[PDB]
Amino acid sequence: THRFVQKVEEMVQNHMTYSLQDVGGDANWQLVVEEGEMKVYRREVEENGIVLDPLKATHAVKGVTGHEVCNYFWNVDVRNDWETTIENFHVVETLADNAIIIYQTHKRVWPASQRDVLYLSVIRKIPALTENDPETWIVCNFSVDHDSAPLNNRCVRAKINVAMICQTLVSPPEGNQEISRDNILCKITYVANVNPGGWAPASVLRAVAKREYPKFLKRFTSYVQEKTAGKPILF
Ligand SMILES: CCCCCCCCCCCCC/C=C/[C@@H](O)[C@H](CO)NC(=O)CCCCCCCCCCCCCCC
Repeated sequence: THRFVQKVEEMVQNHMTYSLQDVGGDANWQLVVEEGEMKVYRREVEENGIVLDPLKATHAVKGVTGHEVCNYFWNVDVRNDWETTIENFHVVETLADNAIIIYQTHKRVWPASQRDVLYLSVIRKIPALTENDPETWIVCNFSVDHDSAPLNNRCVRAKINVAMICQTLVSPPEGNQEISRDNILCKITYVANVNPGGWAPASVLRAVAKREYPKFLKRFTSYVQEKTAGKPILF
């Protein structure tokens, strides 16, 4: 019932419609890196000189659930334990138990101006048709406007639409036995569409993205694996 409910539903449903489509067999999409179960793809797109390069990654992370992965991705209290591209951030507003607006500044990359971002971050469970099947969990981070964080002259305001979409697969054990983490897999689709908000040199931006996206996916998924080990499974 907060004011962004309609916008949230739009962004989430657009991800469920378009962000899970195949890119492995798409000629416009290029494999950047493959390491283990992680695959990172990019489509090279510049629009009026501005590098927009859609990014899509997939991963399959043993021993964690989608609910767990999304909780850790969304929870600002653990953000600094895994995120390495930020200088500073704060929660601007709490909209609901599952939705917040965050302001953050990113590490500066020479020669371009420092970027900042202002986004709504929402975590949502998408039920299957019935409880016979696993729900999908999604975290969506998308730029919004807010009076407490106006455009400023110190940073260029980037515009983002990012999603982490998690499906959980279980190999059920025999008879009356308990489910172990060894028999759960979380399939992650991560999509980032970032508009740098103003001019930036293409070669510079592209090398940083190519480095930072897989670094993040490896570091973040390992972090969740580490922190959930020995804890009861949260489905
Ligand atoms: C040490 C170099 C770092 C430079 C970082 C400058 C990027 C500024 C543009 C805004 C990027 C928004 C990233 C999305 C963040 C949130 O959803 C979330 C929680 O923070 N983290 C990720 O999704 C994890 C996202 C991982 C970020 C990958 C890096 C993106 C590179 C894109 C190229 C822009 C370069 C900036 C212009 C010079």
